[PDB]
Amino acid sequence: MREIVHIQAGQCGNQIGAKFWEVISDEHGIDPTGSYHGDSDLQLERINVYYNEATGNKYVPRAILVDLEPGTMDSVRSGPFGQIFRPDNFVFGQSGAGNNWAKGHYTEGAELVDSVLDVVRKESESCDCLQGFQLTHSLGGGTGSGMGTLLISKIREEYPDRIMNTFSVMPSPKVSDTVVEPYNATLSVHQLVENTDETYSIDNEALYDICFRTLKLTTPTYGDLNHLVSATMSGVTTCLRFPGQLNADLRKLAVNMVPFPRLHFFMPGFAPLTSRGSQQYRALTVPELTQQMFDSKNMMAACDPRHGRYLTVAAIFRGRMSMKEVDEQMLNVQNKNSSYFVEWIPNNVKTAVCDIPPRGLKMSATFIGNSTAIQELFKRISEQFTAMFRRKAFLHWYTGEGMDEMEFTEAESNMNDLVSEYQQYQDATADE
Amino acid sequence: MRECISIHVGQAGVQIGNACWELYCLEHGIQPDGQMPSDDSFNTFFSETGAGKHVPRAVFVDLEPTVIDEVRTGTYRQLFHPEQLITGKEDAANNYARGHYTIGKEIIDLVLDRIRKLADQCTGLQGFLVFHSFGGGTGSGFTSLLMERLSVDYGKKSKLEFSIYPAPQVSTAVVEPYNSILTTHTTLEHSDCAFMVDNEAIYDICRRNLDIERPTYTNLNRLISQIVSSITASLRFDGALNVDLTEFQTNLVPYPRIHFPLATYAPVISAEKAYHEQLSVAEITNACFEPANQMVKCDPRHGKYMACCLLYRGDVVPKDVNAAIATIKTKRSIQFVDWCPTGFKVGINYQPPTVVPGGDLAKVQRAVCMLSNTTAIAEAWARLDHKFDLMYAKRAFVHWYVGEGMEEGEFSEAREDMAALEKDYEEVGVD
Amino acid sequence: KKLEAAEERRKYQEAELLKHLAEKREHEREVIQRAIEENNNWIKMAKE
Ligand SMILES: Nc1nc2c(ncn2[C@@H]2O[C@H](COP(=O)(O)OP(=O)(O)OP(=O)(O)O)[C@@H](O)[C@H]2O)c(=O)[nH]1
Ligand SMILES: Nc1nc2c(ncn2[C@@H]2O[C@H](COP(=O)(O)OP(=O)(O)O)[C@@H](O)[C@H]2O)c(=O)[nH]1
Ligand SMILES: [Mg+2]
Repeated sequence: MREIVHIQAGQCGNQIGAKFWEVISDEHGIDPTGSYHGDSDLQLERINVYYNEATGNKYVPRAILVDLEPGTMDSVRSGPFGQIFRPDNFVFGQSGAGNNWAKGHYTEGAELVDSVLDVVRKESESCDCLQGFQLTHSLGGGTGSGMGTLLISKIREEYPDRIMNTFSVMPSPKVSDTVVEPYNATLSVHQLVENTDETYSIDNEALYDICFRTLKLTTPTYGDLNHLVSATMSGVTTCLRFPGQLNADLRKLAVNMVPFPRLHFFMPGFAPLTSRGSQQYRALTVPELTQQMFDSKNMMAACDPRHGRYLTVAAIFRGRMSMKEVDEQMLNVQNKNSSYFVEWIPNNVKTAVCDIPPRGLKMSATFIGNSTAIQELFKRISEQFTAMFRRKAFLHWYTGEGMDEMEFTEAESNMNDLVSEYQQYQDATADE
Repeated sequence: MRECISIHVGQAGVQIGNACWELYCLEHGIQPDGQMPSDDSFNTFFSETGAGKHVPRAVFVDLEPTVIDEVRTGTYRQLFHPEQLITGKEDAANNYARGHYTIGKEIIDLVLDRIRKLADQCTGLQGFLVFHSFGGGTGSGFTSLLMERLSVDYGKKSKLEFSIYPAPQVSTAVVEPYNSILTTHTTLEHSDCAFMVDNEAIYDICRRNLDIERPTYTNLNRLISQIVSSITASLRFDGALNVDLTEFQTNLVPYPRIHFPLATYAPVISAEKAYHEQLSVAEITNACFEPANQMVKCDPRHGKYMACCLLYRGDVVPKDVNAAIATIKTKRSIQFVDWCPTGFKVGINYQPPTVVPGGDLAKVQRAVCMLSNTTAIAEAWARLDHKFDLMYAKRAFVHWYVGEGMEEGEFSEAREDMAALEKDYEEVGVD
Repeated sequence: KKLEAAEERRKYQEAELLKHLAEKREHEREVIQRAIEENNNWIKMAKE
């Protein structure tokens, strides 16, 4: 287990993916040319998980950039770290998906899919020991959503034994670019339930609420939302890219986090919450960092963790702090909040501490929870879907692509079963 | 000549192996390059090359290369020949099924070929010492696979284990109870004697006795190595008790399945402490009957003894020992089973305990390791079995094992065997 | 026996995923061909 192959699909996927690469390059001391200029051996110890070493001192992201639209790709190349990417790894179409899952999954996407697989095969065959794949995409669009899930299925076919991981961004009416987002999301959730091993549920509803309510940003931009996404992505991948004992690879993370195959949707959390401009800040102790685990205000999925129960939790502390203090504080939270952890999975909270804090902060905490409360996110999508589907509104955009009504009914039913499954384990007891 | 082959499986096994071999070298005066400027018994554990270099009779195995890569870059890189440090590419991902079946099946033949090459250098091979964790996929899965194959290739050859019983303070997987029960069931019929080391007991000794706020594997292993050295000192030096591997079994194992002795070590003293009075034989003997010095957390006062071995090391006189045992009997019940005599088998090995320079342990003139077969050890199995039951009732995480080709029936079989083992400890203590 | 057992048990479930995944390729080709046949026939209509 070594290399992770990263895929970026659609507008959102490429925007969030590009930010992930500039954040992690900065943490690993890599400049936009690919040269390491850091001053810590920890930065290079597990550099091979995300970077290929090219001739000389240069490091190249093992990243494939995908879109059915060319514009986003140009914006990435023009960017700060745009030059770091492998030129041959940009795979783009000319005919977009027009925020239509059917175009991304069946028409335009199907036409481009083989060109993408050719690039993923090149990266995969170069690997000493491929862990698997990491996909960043939105569920509300057409490319990220439809083509992204098509790619997952095509990759799963060729690499059935590798770990399939995603960072899936959930649509919200609060920051919506299309009226059909509930359809695109439901059709994609159906695909993810079946085809991924782990999915980080990144909710735009929660990101907007954090920016507006907590960061006091009257009109949040994608730039503001993406600052929270990149902080979360950096946090959840800490264990994979730095030397550590816990969840050091994609499979060990999945084995510790996924008790039942379909229940692989994670609720990420982050503390402290910061705004792009906020380079202040003077705060955050160990008890303070720990308290934000149950804090709904710090969740990247718009669910209250106190409305459910944690099946499994992974908590990552970053910065210079006492491991003794972390262990005490973490035990206190489990003992005080006993009722929000399932009794039939003993020692289900695993903690890791990394000496390297993320940029701008001296101390941070990242939470990865497998909570039954994630059903609130799926319920929200199902109700938005049904409001439209009941009247067959905008259905012509999908049937016009060759889709049948049954696929819509099936996707919805599968998502409602997922909700019902979370509820089942929420109500389960250690009567054993 | 009576050679012993040491096998170190997975991260725990390899890391404990590093601590053991470092200590053996200090005890026998072997430098990290295998050179020694020199009783002769050390030859049971170290072979000799044409260049006068001393090489451990050991195999280090891991399914991932990281841990062993540290041995082959480290201080003792010249001590071992490259062929005895075996690594795969893909680990068992804390999954017994991956370690035993999927991944293990690829490297098994290579590991046995290396073991065979070491055995070919032996004139009187006694058997094997197997070091592994219960919790990891390699430590659990690969060990049981290897143990089965060793029984086939080395017909009625002694196999002893040093098993790392899992602790939540240092646990890396939620599935450790599953891996622990699966490995215990499969290995039970293949092991002659197994010494469990509870990571919590070791963690607590480091915290309490060595004043280490947050003990690391380095701290834990140094302490573990001292107990392993106490058990193996009479094989590596011209000892009187536990002189051969068959003698461990004879002295401590009354029934094939009840082969899990409890180790208790004393004294464990901090190095960064003010000069203090050396402990007497009475003081160190008293410390053996204190649950705080145990290697496994359990209550012997709630159990019954079936065998007790006291292994003294250093400046110790028989008169001092007998006086100490006599006073203990006057104050303590020390209850034995009906069919066993109330007694001790005592051994004195003249070499005082050696400690790693710059280590956490203080140098002492005399130390003692008590190996007792008590029914109280069943408490450790019960704790593990209960955690297994909690998850298994919901089939939580079971899909990971089934996906690797394991059958759900193997989980039921393993758990029923553990229930029979708990029942055996109960039946043995009856009268 | 109790190992090639795992080996063979491994394969049924991979072959199975490949079926569950050849079935997912089926649909796509059907729904893309159906996405032409219909447009092919709207003009078959339109001309006459
Ligand atoms: N005492 C001690 N315990 C250890 C050490 N390393 C790991 N462990 C324990 O062993 C268990 C984890 O298993 P590992 O040995 O790390 O894993 P592995 O055998 O390499 O197997 P895989 O990584 O899954 O292939 C946990 O209970 C750890 O606390 C060590 O150096 N010393
Ligand atoms: N967080 C975030 N969401 C975005 C971004 N760009 C678009 N979205 C969201 O993604 C969905 C629209 O999909 P998009 O990725 O633009 O379409 P695609 O190009 O066809 O994949 C909606 O839910 C948008 O709110 C971005 O940069 N950040
Ligand atoms: Mg390991």
